[PDB]
Amino acid sequence: HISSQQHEKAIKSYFDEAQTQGVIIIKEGKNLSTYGNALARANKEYVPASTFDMLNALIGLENHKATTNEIFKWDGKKRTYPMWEKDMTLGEAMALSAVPVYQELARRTGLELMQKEVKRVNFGNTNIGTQVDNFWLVGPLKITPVQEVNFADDLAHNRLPFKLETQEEVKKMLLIKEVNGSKIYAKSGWGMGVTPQVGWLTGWVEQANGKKIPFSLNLEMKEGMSGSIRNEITYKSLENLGII
Ligand SMILES: *C(=O)[C@H]([C@@H](C)O)[C@H]1C[C@@H](SCC/N=C/N)C(C(=O)O)=N1
Repeated sequence: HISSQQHEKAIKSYFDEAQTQGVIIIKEGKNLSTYGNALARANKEYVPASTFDMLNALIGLENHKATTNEIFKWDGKKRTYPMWEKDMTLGEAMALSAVPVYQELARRTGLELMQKEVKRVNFGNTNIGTQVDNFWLVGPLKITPVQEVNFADDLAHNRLPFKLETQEEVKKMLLIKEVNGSKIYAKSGWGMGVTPQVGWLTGWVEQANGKKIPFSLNLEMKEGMSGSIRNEITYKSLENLGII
């Protein structure tokens, strides 16, 4: 039916219409596909921002710094967003992208064990510097869209070097949507303290029949852009390609 020239044009147009520059990478089996209106972003490094929450949670659970039902208490200080002003589990923090919880979890892990775990997993440029609580927000940790989709593919298939149960626990935190028998698992990201600002949505689709299709959207966020544009472009793309 639909030519690949048309698929490429439809998906480029989604990014064009949002007046941003971005790419979305799809992986089917071993094969990577790059779509969007800025294909060269695919092998450029950007801060992972909140997408790091996935690995942060993996490391924390594996090293017994937390459990999946522990409540991280709000310390009562004003937060950037009122939705963060409450007690929550890692899983709720994952859905709300509650940075203060992931910061508390990074601190419990500590710089030393974090650096080793990040090197061990080979995540991005694997460099976390000297500040345990912000390396994924302002650098020096960086990662490419290709690396992110490969990380997602790894997690989707339990290939990261953590126990199966750790991986399963983190994955259950990432379920964001069901669409005609397809389950979408994803982590969003928005690096507000870098110039320019980077937007992420990294995840996979689990189809009815069990096949898992990893994706990673990467784009430039601009002042007065809605966060849900990351989702809308992703769903439109995955739908255009008949993945969902
Ligand atoms: C991670 O990338 C972010 C951190 C650097 O600030 C958080 C902040 C949110 S913005 C709106 C929050 N609403 C969530 N339900 C965000 C994001 O949308 O990814 N990531």
